[PDB]
Amino acid sequence: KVFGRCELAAAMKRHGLDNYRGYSLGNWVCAAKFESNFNTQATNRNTDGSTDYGILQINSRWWCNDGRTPGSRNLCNIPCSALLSSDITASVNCAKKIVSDGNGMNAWVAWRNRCKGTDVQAWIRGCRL
Repeated sequence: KVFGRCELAAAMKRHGLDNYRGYSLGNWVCAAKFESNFNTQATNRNTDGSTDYGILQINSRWWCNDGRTPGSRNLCNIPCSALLSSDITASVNCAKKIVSDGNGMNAWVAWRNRCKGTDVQAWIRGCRL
């Protein structure tokens, strides 16, 4: 499914993402916008044999198991298919693990490139949260 901006803001808030690890809700909604355009089933294949899955485009080489990625890790201990559902919980729970692993949200290229250092609060303005 394709989430609406405010709809996603509310869902992510419900899942404890607001200021999780020092990143306000706006960062999360912005990341989703530029990673998957708020689409839960978006997927992208990379030159290294891995695929990005879901709304937060979680890569299969380190985070989930899709069963066809060369030297994969399954650091979130979840199948990649579970990241493609309408219920963002699995994606949120894995994203929390990724953000606690090293370079914060730099793990999401789109966020580095398009959100980092911008008024990310604009993504939550006009919503009831």
